[PDB]
Amino acid sequence: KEMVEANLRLVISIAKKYTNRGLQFLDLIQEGNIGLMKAVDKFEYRRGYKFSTYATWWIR
DNA sequence: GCATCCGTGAGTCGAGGGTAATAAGCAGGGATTCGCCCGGGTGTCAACTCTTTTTTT
Repeated sequence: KEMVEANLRLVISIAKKYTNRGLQFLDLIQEGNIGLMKAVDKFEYRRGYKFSTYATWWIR
């Protein structure tokens, strides 16, 4: 929960690009939060040492 | 006891006729759906036997 709350503002930058496509802003933010919470479960010390590099794919 | 801020209203019949924009990718496994075909129940016909109303004797 702490890790998903620390990177909560990262999804707002990705959700801003997708707009006026049939979904409101809050719904897109909630979907991005779902994706981020689903991506935080699997994160090891792989080639990508930044959590954002692995979370952006799941959020998108 | 007053001053400031948030809802309702606006006639009625007629014409005029349709609209419009963003845009990842691929691997696994199931549920769905379209072609062919055997088939058994529904139709469409050759073709064998009682009854009888006269029409003939």
